[PDB]
Amino acid sequence: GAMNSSNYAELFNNDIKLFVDDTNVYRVTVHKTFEGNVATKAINGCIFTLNPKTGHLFLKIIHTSVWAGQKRLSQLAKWKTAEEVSALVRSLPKEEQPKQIIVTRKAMLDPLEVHMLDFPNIAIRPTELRLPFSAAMSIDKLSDVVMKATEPQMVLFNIYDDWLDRISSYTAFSRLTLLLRALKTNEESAKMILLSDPTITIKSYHLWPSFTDEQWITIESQMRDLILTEYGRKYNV
Amino acid sequence: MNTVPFTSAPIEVTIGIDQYSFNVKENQPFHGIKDIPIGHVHVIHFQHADNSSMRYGYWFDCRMGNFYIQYDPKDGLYKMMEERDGAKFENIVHNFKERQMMVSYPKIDEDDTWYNLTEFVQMDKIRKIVRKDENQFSYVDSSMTTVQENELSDPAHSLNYTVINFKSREAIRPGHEMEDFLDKSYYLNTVMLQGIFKNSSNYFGELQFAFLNAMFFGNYGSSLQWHAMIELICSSATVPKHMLDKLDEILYYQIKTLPEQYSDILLNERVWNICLYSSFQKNSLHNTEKIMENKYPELL
Ligand SMILES: COC(=O)c1[nH]nc2c1CCCC2
Repeated sequence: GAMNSSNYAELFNNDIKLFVDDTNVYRVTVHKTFEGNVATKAINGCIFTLNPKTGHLFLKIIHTSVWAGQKRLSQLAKWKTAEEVSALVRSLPKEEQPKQIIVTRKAMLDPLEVHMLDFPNIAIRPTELRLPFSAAMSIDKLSDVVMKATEPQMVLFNIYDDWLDRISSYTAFSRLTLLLRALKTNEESAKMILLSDPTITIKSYHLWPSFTDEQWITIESQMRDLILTEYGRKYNV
Repeated sequence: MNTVPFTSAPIEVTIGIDQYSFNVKENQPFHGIKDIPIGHVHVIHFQHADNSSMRYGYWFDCRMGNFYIQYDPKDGLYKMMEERDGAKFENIVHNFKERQMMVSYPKIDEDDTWYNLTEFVQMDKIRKIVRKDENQFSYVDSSMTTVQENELSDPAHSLNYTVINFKSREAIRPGHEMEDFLDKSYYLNTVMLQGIFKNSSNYFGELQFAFLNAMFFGNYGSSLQWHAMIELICSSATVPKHMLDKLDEILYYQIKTLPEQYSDILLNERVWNICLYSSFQKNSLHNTEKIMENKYPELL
């Protein structure tokens, strides 16, 4: 059923599984019209679909054309998500298809279940974790590919760069979420932390700097302090 | 007018006949029910005084044979039976009528309640829902399960209602996932009406029968079935105008007839609020919404 802190290690067992997050599928800017009314202007989006064990990100880019002439876009967006996810599953060889798809929002449950009626053996589940995946558009390379897309497009990433060579997926996933949580609580400070240093570079084929193990410890500590800081600034503690 | 005579009443029992009901004391001189209106199905039902567990009873149509009730002390229930000897049956019944040992079916001449609750219900269709082909009447009780319940255990004792599932491949066209899930017209009109029921009178008959079995037997699966069938219409944007008008009247009389004290269990709050206030047909059930709001406003 649902997914919480009791069964946290299940993410990193050997049953294929994917997170699906739809919080950046439909994006708008809100602005005034000449007549002084308010209007939205959509911008490109994406579906964040992530194997937590391997780091394989399947970034489906949602080009604003997909909304042209449509109504109830917040609702269409969940169904379009579910459709893109189903389409993905159907494109993977059977031995690559997930046994479980975990959605980060419960409003995705029905749209995905309906679209996956053909796959009765794939379990569609919610989670009680507050995962910070909405912050995915704070990763510059992922933001850049979304905003430059002129058509629908799927781009594949490994969201853990090369970390798994040195750490467990359990530890890589936890670094990832600390990073995302920080980016979501204060993007400037978090980005200040990651990239003021020249010595540390982001390889052309990576998303995050090339930190040594010791430098990651320092980074990780700085992100924890950031999160705690903003929590004080927020609640005056 | 026809008769359902009884051999005797050896155990104390509350007897129902359609929407009416009366108590018989253990070994009271009761020999059955007379003056039953020809032209409708009927249901005769039982709740033993000593064990309110198991309400049970029989659906029948007096046009289809001569039926009597005999207590079976081995199986512990009042059993419906058919007498194929027409003359012998007339000779026994006439003795009982001359000794006034029968309760009269108490129909008021202004009252169309039973008709309105059974307008589309026909014995032939009951007998396909309740499979026991050697008898012309159908036994139902509270514990009987439905085919769909048997999929979520004896197949012979089941209620074979039509299976309705909104998250099923039957209900959802490849490529119309969103349209078909948010508007059930395809499922209602093409799958169920055109394909399965053939017409709206058969659909309404199952719906009415589902409801009557929920009300008289507390049969949970029938209640589920009544509500599913209502929800499928109310969640379709495209329903023939005559169907909605008839549904409004059907439901109206079913809400009118429900015992006030069984409302909490026989009526699904989610389905009714959705149907009356959110669904495509939210403005189309004027009579039903008006009685629901004046009789059970707590549920809403
Ligand atoms: C053993 O009884 C019969 O077989 C029978 N046939 N008709 C009736 C009865 C019982 C008395 C009521 C009417």
